[PDB]
Amino acid sequence: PLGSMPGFSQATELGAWKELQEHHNSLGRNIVLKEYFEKDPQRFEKFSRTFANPVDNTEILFDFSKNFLTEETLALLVKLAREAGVEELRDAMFKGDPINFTEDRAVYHVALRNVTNEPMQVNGKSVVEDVNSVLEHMKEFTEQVRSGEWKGYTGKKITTIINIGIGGSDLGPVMVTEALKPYGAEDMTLHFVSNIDGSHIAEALKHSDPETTLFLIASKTFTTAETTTNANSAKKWFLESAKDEAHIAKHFVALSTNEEEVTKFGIDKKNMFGFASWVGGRYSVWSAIGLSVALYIGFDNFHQFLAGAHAMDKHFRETPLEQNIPVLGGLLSVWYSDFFGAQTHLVAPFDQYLHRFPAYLQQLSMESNGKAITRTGEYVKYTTGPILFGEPATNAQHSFFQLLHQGTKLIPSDFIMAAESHNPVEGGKHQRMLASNFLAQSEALMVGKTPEQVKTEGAPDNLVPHKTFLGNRPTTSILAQKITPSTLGALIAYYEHLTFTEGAVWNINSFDQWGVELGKVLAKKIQKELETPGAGGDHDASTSGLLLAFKKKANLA
Amino acid sequence: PLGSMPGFSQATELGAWKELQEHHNSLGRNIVLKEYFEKDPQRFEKFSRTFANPVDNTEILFDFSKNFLTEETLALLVKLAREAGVEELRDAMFKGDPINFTEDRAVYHVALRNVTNEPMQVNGKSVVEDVNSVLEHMKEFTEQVRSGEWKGYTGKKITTIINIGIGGSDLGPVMVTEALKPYGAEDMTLHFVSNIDGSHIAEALKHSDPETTLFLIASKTFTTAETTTNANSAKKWFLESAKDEAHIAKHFVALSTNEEEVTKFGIDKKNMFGFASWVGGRYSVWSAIGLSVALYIGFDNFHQFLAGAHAMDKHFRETPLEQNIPVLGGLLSVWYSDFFGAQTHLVAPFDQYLHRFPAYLQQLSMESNGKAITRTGEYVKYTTGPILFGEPATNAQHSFFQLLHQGTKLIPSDFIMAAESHNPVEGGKHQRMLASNFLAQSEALMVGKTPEQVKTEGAPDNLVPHKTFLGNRPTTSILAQKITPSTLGALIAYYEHLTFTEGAVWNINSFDQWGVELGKVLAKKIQKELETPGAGGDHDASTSGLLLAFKKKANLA
Ligand SMILES: [Cl-]
Ligand SMILES: [Cl-]
Ligand SMILES: [Cl-]
Ligand SMILES: [Cl-]
Ligand code: NA
Ligand code: NA
Ligand code: NA
Ligand code: NA
Ligand code: NA
Ligand code: NA
Ligand code: NA
Ligand code: NA
Repeated sequence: PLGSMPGFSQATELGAWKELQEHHNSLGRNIVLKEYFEKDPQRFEKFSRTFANPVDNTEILFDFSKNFLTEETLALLVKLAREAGVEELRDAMFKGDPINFTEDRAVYHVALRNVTNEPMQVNGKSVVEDVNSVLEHMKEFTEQVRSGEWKGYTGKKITTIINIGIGGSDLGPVMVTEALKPYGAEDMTLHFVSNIDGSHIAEALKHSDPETTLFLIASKTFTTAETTTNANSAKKWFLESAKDEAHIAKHFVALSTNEEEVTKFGIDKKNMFGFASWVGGRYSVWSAIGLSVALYIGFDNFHQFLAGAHAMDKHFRETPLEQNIPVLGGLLSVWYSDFFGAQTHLVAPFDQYLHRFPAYLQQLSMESNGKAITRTGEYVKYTTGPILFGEPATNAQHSFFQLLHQGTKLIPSDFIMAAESHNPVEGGKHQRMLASNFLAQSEALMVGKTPEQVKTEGAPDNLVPHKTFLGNRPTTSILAQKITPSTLGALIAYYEHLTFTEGAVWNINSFDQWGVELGKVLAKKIQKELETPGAGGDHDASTSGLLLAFKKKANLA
Repeated sequence: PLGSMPGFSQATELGAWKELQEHHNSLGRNIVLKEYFEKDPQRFEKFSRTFANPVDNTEILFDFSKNFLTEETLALLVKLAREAGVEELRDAMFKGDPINFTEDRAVYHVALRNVTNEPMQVNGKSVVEDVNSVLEHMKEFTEQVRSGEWKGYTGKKITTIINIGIGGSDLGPVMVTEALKPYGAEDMTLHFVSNIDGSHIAEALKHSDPETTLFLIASKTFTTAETTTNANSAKKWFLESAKDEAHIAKHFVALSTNEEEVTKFGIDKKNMFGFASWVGGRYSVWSAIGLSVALYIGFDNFHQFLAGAHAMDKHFRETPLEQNIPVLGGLLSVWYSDFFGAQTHLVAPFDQYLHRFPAYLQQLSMESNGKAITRTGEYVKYTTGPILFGEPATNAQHSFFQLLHQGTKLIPSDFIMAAESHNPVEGGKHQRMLASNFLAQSEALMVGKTPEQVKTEGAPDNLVPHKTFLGNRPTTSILAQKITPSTLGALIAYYEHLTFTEGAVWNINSFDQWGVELGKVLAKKIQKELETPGAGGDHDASTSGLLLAFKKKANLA
């Protein structure tokens, strides 16, 4: 049950951290990328890494060489990882130890994709059979729905899937079905309802037929406020057509473990797909929460998605730190965040199907590492998780890359592309152009354009500063073969273990989220006040004034 | 033609800036919001502002009182605006002076929505008649398309609109049609194609019929690389069905002024909708670029959208700085950015239809103010535009508000809601819950939760730090009546003039974008290399290694 004291308290107390500060002061802050490339023709070989995807038998190239790194920098960052016990915490997580120390819970999303059925246990009880049982249930169900064997209450094939859930019950399913759309069933329409704002469920239902719509109600407790309200509104709409509550069981399933609330809702207990307490929402697309993915692309493709993550898990678990890809990604984030003062982290996929990949990573990263209390209960003496943001390129280029190239912020940036398109329009011309931007953007950010080059091209002398690009703006480039299910699984797992590495160095809990509870408590209180004539004055003057303005504009007593 | 020397060089040289630094050092950095509210029951009255929308006869409440502001702070920020000549530059912009000093161009998006036909001129020639001529053309065309008078080459009514364009030719149309969807034609499907990635045009065309699809090709020059390629791919698909190039003229129109390239493409010159050089892309949805909006919601609603922006223009132009709403928003951004070190700016609409509003603002803000050269040609001695980001709430709450509440960054935040929903599902329950989160999130971020409150609620003593909320996290709350076309127009114009105010104080050009050109030049070069056997070695070692890896994975010599 109880375990050891943490290995350290504050990251700033580790000797390697102090060495990194001295390294920054003397050298790191003076790194000029184009000078290092001029002087070291082997720089790309030194700081690139290749990951083999054994599922689709391809390779993903991770190029870190346009980052603020020397061989000495890398040595010190790996030293910091060792002093912070990154490998020990990682091994604890894979053993099923309760490394989520504020909730006394294991952290076992890695067990969800344990496709080789390696021994995995929590509390000295294997989890493998239970994980596999749910997956088999998911397989059977998706086969039934996709084949048309599962029929609506009037005997029709299901053609609309409507997922209802918040946060991690929504963002993964959205992003993965969008990313893997070429694998999706041609006759299937998916809606993802998540906001409590009634516009969301309304637009989803407006263009759906109760006779051919299947609802997935995603909530471990089946008492999540927003999801319960959306789920109830969906049921009301359904019954307005189906009338008999017995038909619910053909049109609603539950991604949940609260069998009492599920059956009370009207769902047959045989149609709950459970996921464990040690599955965090932002780490849950691999679990029953992925059922909408398996419905859309088929179970075999979902399993390949799992297996790609598993190949990345193996890389993370077995690779020495110097060559360990997610570990280097995490250490770079610490380096930029805590020694260069970068408050943000850009991720830009040169891939339109991945348009919701940055929003997914934003929850993974910021909800994990937006923390300030160490394992020892102290307030951190250094900044933790960045604001993670992005849009797909080339759209992002035409929106905000102006600031990336000529603004006054250091913005560590990850660019991601597949070498092959699922839609090679016009003899590959679109894809060659996409590729040219992927390659040129990192080049441009690194080399810039000197005032001398600018003037050489004929610029008015007094516009030269406006057209100068300082360069020396770092990037990481990730080149996959093709975005298949397994390659996507490996890419997500990269960012999961990057996020793990950050939190291990910072000595924070990447796996709780106590920071969401105050808003929920205060919202429920205010909701009762909105429902209560004359109430709403027990707040600060701003909240009271807004609440009153709202009551007046919305016609509430 | 030529005008005066700028009023100042570096913002840091203004006396009011120095006073703000002294104010920060002595007082501003010690502001604790909950203490100021405890001591000043009139704080909400002092620092809130009300904007009347005369188009839909409603009021929008702007509450700035949960910001790091005292009466003295406000006095000094307004003083800084006066020393930086914010009103003078604003008046110059409305006069049509060439305030875009690096391109010698006026900045006249305000003329696009000059619905009262006030006198407006550039270079001593009125622009009003030309603006109105295009709008009348837009009106006629949209009436023809929506009524079915405009028919495809087989005589069918147009049911699919496909907009093709990049950056400002895409983001506004997307965000506005999404935001105003309740006003959209029930039988109309819109696709917005922007990425050069062929997946974008492919998915749009997959589910479209050439006989009922109308293309809007949005590009001033009609030689924009990405847009031209997408437009050509669209035409190829069209002709594969229509065969006769003469049918192009019934299915392609141009938002452009290059009549030679447009007709060469096959578009009838009578179907170009022009917009002026003094319309910036990120300020262009008000122009011909808004044609997809007018098609979807009708011209009268588009004109109301214009008129709401016009009401905000009037407020910006006529209101003394102390009560001027966009000016206060801009000054707060400078205050947080340059004196508190905040690198980011969150905008979270509590409104799912506005889900693409943050991405629109991200271009408006970052492409405008991601700049480092003053009007006098010097490199700024202070940070300029933030990274602007966000997602709609409540989704955002479940994604990254953990970091907002308990992370280690100062994140100035704007929350936006309408008091009324277009979709008041379940007797307003969804909307009362949405409202409760809008109100509670700003409350929670301000008041936090002390260790004493935490322990009072029964938390384990050694979890108290993990469940503590420090509070004192500032927000701005914007409460509209309902998101109508005019209210949305006023909200965008708020952010346009906020962005104006920032750049005026920083002494940068909010209206150029020289920072996009290096990526374009280097991409075209690399594109030729990809098309050339044996070429691609003339780069730094990283770009060369990536280019080679790409050629190998993509089967290029
Ligand atoms: Cl080196
Ligand atoms: Cl800190
Ligand atoms: Cl005050
Ligand atoms: Cl700077
Ligand atoms: Na900037
Ligand atoms: Na650059
Ligand atoms: Na010139
Ligand atoms: Na695969
Ligand atoms: Na943080
Ligand atoms: Na808080
Ligand atoms: Na306990
Ligand atoms: Na209106």
